[PDB]
Amino acid sequence: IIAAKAAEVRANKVNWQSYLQGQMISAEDCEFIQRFEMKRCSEEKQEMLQTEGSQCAKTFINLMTHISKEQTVQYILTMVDDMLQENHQRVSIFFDYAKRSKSTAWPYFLPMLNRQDPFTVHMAARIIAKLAAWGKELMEGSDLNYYFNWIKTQLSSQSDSSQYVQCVAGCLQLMLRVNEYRFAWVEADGVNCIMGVLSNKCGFQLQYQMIFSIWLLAFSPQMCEHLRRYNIIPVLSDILQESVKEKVTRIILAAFRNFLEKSTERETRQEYALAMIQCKVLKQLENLEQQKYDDEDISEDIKFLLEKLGESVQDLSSFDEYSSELKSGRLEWSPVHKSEKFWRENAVRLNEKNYELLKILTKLLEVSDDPQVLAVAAHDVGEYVRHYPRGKRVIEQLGGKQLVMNHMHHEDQQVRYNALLAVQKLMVHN
Amino acid sequence: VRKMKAIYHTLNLCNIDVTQKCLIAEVWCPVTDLDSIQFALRRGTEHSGSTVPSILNRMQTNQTPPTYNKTNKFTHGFQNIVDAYGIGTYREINPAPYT
Amino acid sequence: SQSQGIQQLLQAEKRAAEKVADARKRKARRLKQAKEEAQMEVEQYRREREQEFQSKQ
Amino acid sequence: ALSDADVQKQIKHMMAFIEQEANEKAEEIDAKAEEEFNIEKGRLVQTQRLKIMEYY
Amino acid sequence: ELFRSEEMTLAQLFLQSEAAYCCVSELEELGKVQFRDLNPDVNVFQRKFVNEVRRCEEMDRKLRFVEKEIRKANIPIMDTGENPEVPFPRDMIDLEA
Repeated sequence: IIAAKAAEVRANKVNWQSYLQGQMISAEDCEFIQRFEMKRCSEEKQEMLQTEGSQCAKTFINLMTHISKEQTVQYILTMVDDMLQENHQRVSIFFDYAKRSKSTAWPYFLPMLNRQDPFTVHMAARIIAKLAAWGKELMEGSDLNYYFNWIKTQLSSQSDSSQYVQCVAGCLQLMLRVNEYRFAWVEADGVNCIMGVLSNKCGFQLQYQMIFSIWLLAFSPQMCEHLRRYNIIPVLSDILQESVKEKVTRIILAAFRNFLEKSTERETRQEYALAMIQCKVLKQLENLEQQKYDDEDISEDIKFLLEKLGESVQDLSSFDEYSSELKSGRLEWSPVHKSEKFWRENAVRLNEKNYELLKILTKLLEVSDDPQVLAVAAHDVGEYVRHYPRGKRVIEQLGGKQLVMNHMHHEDQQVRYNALLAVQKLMVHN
Repeated sequence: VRKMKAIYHTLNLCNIDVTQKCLIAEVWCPVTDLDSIQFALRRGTEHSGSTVPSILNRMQTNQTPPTYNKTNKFTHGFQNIVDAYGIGTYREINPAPYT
Repeated sequence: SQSQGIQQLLQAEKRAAEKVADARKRKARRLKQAKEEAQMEVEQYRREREQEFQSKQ
Repeated sequence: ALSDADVQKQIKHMMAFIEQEANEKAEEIDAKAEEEFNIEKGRLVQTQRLKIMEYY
Repeated sequence: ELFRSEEMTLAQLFLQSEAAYCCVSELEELGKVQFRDLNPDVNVFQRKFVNEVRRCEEMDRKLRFVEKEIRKANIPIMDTGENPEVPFPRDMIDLEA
């Protein structure tokens, strides 16, 4: 939506004198804009900006403030945006003007965001993002609060509105590029706005942009620690199934690496990795590893994620973890349960403490109200016999034999199925 | 899975990143069905969520095209028979109707 | 005819190549820029601690 | 006109997709370098300031 | 008409990599085009999408195994009449799983 109106505005020039003659602007302002329009070559533009720099931003502000018809205001805004594209350093003239006026840069521009035209307001937003991201003067306090509040309100609209939310997210990203704005945005409820707009089925480009933002947050250790209060990963894992596009797949992989890299604690890494594995990210990483892509980042990140997810799977497969989940009632398909190598290595560990692990399992076989826990108990009891031959008589002693051969008639088909698997384990041979 | 095998064969048949990241395909098509072909590509973009468009290009071709004869149930056997000694050339006189 | 599309793609890819080469080279250049900026931090630290050391004296 | 115009405009959209993908990759490295060399400088300055602190 | 043979012609297509699959699936639904091979210079098993065909072959192998088990057993197989296009999304891997 931005591009066509920008192109039209580049051409929709009109006489700036129309407003000087109406006494809405000053003669020097009109003269500056006319001279700058005539002075088109790069050297001439620099000469104007360096000879009349104090008048430059003042002319822009005066015309934007006092002009009724949009075309001229949009012309100024598009000119500033294109001048920043030509040379990003052009943010410096506004700061020079503000300092000469003994003022900060923000009160001049922030009110523009409340104007009527979506094009003009969002172009002002792009200009503000460029200015306050490149310049020494960051946005702070009530000013940044209102600016990100405006970002939030534009997001709240959630299509031309979505295509403008493209610019909203672009400004947000160009700001988060610098650390301070990241903490400001996390302090605000803006991350909740990202969650809301993502869940509200926003468009593909917007998905890439918000995953860009969460990837920026994950880059920082403390912001990565902060964002768990939302837990994007359950959304992102399944949305990756549809977003096969290289853009989105790459950025989500990068955000995943950032989570598992910049997680501050071993427990933080375990939380993120557990979300991943219980939402089945590991098989997807194996599939993507079989797949091959254009650039380094996608495949290097898939390889790193395979490394770290494998390490997390081994950790969860730790014998101490198995005992601790048995103690904590978390018989809910942690990777230890299906990691066959763990079972081969540690099936004897179920004899430890005089078969306390099997005792927990066989007490849960008549104490577990949760069908998941009951089924996992029966299945683990069967796996014990599968992996440790002498366990046949131990299970007969503890009643796991009878308990599973009965619970294959349990009221929940999942429990019935797992109990049938366990009884098959017992009957693997004599 | 069989359709999937066919489509992966089709995509492996395409030119690759050495030419361009975006995939290129080469096709034989009758001049009567170009609009429908492009429309099928358009439906595909709609399903895939591709805002960037598909594009179909003609090229003045010195190469010999395949041959087709718009067969029907009644005429299929006759067409098979007349082609059994050899498959006709580009829109040459078809012996089937008179045979 | 297809050479037309291939040409335009190769030209857009040349543009991408130069833009992305600048993107990569920015890392190498700003590493040196940071090696420069370390002077600002270290000198500011020294002057501050000089102030408090004078207070202690 | 219509044939040439369609081919040209659609391939221009395809060029734009290519260049925006390249810009997104460039922006990716832009942000990653922002992380990396800045924390590198953080470590260097931390060591320098620790030396200065021991001296003081 | 049948009076003489068809007026066939050559063409080619550009499309984004991701949309290639869905669009050629729609062309399979249409059925009025025949595809060429733009990389005969090296074997089909050494193209961009080797593993994709490898796994389809293996999956069809396993489906033939289970079908053979079905024929050995007494359960029929459902000729429901539905013939849907295979989803391009990574639900492919869900079907795999």
